[PDB]
Amino acid sequence: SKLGGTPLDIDWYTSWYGLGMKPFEAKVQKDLIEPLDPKDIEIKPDGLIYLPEIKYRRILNKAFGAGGWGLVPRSQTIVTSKLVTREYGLICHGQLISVARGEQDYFNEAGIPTATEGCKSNALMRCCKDLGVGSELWDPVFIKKFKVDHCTEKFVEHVTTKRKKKIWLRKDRQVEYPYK
Amino acid sequence: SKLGGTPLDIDWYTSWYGLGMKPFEAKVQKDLIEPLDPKDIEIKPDGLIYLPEIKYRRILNKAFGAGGWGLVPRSQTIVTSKLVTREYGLICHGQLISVARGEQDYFNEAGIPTATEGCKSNALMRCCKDLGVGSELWDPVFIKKFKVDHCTEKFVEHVTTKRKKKIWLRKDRQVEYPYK
Amino acid sequence: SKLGGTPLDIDWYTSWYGLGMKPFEAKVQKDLIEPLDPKDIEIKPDGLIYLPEIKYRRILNKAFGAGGWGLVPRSQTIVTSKLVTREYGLICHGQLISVARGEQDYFNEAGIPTATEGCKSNALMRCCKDLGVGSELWDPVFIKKFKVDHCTEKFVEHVTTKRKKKIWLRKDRQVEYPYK
Amino acid sequence: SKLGGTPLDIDWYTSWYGLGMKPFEAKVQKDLIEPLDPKDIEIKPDGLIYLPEIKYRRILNKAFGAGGWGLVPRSQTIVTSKLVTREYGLICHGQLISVARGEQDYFNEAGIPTATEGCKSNALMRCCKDLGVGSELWDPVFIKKFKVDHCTEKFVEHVTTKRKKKIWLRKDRQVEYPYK
Amino acid sequence: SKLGGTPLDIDWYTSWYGLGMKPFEAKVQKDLIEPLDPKDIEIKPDGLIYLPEIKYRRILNKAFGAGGWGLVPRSQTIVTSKLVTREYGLICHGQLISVARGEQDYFNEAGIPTATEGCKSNALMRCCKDLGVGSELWDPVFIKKFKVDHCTEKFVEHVTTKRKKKIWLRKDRQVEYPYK
Amino acid sequence: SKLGGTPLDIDWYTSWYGLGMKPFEAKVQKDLIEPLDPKDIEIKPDGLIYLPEIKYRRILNKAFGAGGWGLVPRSQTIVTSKLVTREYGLICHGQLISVARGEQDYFNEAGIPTATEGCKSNALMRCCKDLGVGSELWDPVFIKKFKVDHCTEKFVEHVTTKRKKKIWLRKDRQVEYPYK
Repeated sequence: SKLGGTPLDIDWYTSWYGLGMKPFEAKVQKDLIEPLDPKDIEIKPDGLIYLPEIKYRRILNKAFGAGGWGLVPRSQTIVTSKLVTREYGLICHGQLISVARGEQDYFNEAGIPTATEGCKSNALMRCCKDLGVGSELWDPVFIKKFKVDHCTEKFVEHVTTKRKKKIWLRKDRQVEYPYK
Repeated sequence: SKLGGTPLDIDWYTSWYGLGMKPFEAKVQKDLIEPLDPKDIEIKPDGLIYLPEIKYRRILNKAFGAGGWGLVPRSQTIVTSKLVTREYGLICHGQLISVARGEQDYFNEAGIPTATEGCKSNALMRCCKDLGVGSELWDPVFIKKFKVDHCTEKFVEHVTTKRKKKIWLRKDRQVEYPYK
Repeated sequence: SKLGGTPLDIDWYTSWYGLGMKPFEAKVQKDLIEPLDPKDIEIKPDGLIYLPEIKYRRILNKAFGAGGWGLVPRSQTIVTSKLVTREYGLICHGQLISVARGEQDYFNEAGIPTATEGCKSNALMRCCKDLGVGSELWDPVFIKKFKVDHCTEKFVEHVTTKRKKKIWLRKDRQVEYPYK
Repeated sequence: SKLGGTPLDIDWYTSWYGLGMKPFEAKVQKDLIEPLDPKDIEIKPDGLIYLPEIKYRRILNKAFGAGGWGLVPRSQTIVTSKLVTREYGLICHGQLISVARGEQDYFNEAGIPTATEGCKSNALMRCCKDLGVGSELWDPVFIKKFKVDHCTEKFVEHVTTKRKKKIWLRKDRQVEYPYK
Repeated sequence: SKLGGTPLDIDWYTSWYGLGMKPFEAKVQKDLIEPLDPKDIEIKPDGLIYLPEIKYRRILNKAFGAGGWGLVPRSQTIVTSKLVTREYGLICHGQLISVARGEQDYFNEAGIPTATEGCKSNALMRCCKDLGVGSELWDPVFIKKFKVDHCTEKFVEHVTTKRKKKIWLRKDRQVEYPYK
Repeated sequence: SKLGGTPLDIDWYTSWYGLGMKPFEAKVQKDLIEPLDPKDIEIKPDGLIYLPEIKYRRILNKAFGAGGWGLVPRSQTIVTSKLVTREYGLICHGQLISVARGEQDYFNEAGIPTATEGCKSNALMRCCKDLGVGSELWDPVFIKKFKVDHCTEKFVEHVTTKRKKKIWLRKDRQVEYPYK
């Protein structure tokens, strides 16, 4: 309520069926913890590394198969004055695993329809933490090593205010526009 | 009520099924008490050692398997003026184990959506105390020995107020920014 | 009501099932009364010896196994102006044993979320009295002997008021900060 | 009501099941009346001998086994302006034996949470009278003989008022602080 | 109502089951009427002989066994301005025998919690009259003979008013304090 | 109502089951009419002979056995300004026999709790009249003969008013205090 925002077989909207009920079979366990490739790990200019969410979708499709998993809304979409959030639960093999809250930033009104799906992706990115997918992105050892061998730190001219900000970028990518 | 905050098969939201019902089988007991490696134990600058929560998730996945455990909300998310908390219960093998209260600190409004998941991690970190995972982090002998052989104590320039604060840091990591 | 505070299969919240129903099997009786090691018994600076609660959790895990026991809330969390308390019951092998009241001290508002779990630990520490775990900590003979052979009494400079207070400390530990 | 205080399978809170129903088997009768050792009987400075309640718990665990007995609340906790009391019933082998009223003294508000468990111990100490445990503590012959051969009577400087009070103490223990 | 006081399987609180239903077996009859030893019969300074209630508990445990008997409340505890009383019924072998009213004297408010159990003992002392336990204490022949061969009559200095009162005391005990 | 007082399987409080239903077996008839010994018959100073009620309890225990009989309340305890009375029924072998009204004299308020049991004894003394126990105490021939051969008549100094009253006393007992 304190948030400055307003709402916009198995009843998966409210059911808790299968939560931590039985583990999955072997090869699902093997390919859910497959080590992440270094080349497809990106990083914000502010210095935070991440993995594209399409790669999470690809990993989930490889582990469970198409149609073997899905995302279900768990609460009404709450739109704050500067961001949009929603609760999403991850279902795999007819079995609930986790529920997370996804967020997305919008800067104009015409942008809420586009943003309200991005937060969904965010929620999935969060729910996969339960599955162990992309664990190395949250390991400080991996973050430090990756930032010291596969990323560089360069000044850039932030175009909106004509400032010089020291940003992080991969050694093969180029600068993109919130900056230069 | 005194807190300066406001709310934001088996009905796991309120059910107490399986609480302390039967113990788990042998190898779960063995790998739940696997001694923690010294290199992946971090420490605040204020002098409190801890383990990253992703390592708790990894240990839980190794012991129970993916999909064999989960976290369930137990109460409405109570957001105080300077922090966000929520009650979370840990379910493993279709059997409730413990319920804890997780907390997270936020400094801006746009930060409640991000913080409300961090406290979840905190809750898991707390619930694992029942399983015996990471017991050595709460043993004063281990804390003292680890701080005297695998951590050093150095002055740092706290950038916000240009002060010199004596902080704790590991012997291989570098200083990160709430400070220098 | 006189307390200056406000509230914040088997329904274990109110059920009394199994209370003193049948005793446990032999090796549980043997390892529940295993003599406590002298080296891991700590003591306040004020002169009261105790055992870390993580060691109680370890003993309970050794006796009953992971998932074989748990703590259940028994009443609403009552937060007094300077402390937080709650009633907790101990369940082992699907059988209630005892219910105790745990307390914890907090000095700031942001500290109630952290304190409300500590009291839980306290409650467990109390409930284990029924199991006979850590009996020697309440034996005056053991207290006196331990304080005369494994603890020393030294002046310390209490930093807040620059006073000299005679405090108790183990013969190998060092002084920690509420004092020097 | 005249007390200057305020409230703070089988429904054991109100049930009377098993009260005086059948006696226990032989070795329970033997070890419930095991003569108490003289060395572990303490005495107040005012001249009243007693046994530590942890020894009552140890005797109950030896006679019935861990989990074979318990204490159940029988009434709401009534807190008087200078003390806290509650009714507690003792259950052994799924069979009610007795109900007593336990009391505890508190001198500050922050002390009710700590005191409300001590009275519980008191209640147990009282309920064991039905089992015959510690009968010699209520035998005037035993009290007189123990006070004339295993206790001495010495002046002590009561620190609060700098008075000299003649107190009772065992021949091997030392003076503790409500006094010197 | 005229009393200057206020209230503070089988429903034994109100049931009359087994009252005078069948007699007990032989050895119970033998050991319930076992002649009382002369040495453990005490006497008030005012000249009234009695037996300690712990000896009644011991006799009941010897006759019926631990857990074979109990005391049940029969009415609300009525506290008069200078005393506390309550009705208690004695149950043995799942069979009600008698109900009596026990009384206890208190001189301060903090003393009602302690006194409300003493009256219970009194009630038991009274109920045993039905069983024939301690009959000789109510035989004027036994009282007279015991007072003329095993008790003496001596002046004592009653300390509160510095008076000389002629009191009764056993030939081996010493004077206790309501007096000297 | 005219009395200047106020109230203070088989529902034996109101049931009339077994009243005069079948007689008892032979040896009960023999030992219920066993002639009373002359030495244990006492007498008031006013000239009325009686038998101690403990002897009635002993006779009832000898005839029916412990647990084979009991006393049940039949009405609320009516306390008059100078005495206390209550109705009591006698049950033997699960069979009601008679209901009588017992009385007791009290001289102070603190004495109602003690007196309210004495009247019970009185009631039993009365109910035994139905069984024929102590018939000779109500035979004028026995009273006259006993008073002329086993009792004497002597002046005594009644201490309260320093009067000389001619009282009855046995030939071996001594004077007791309502008098000298």
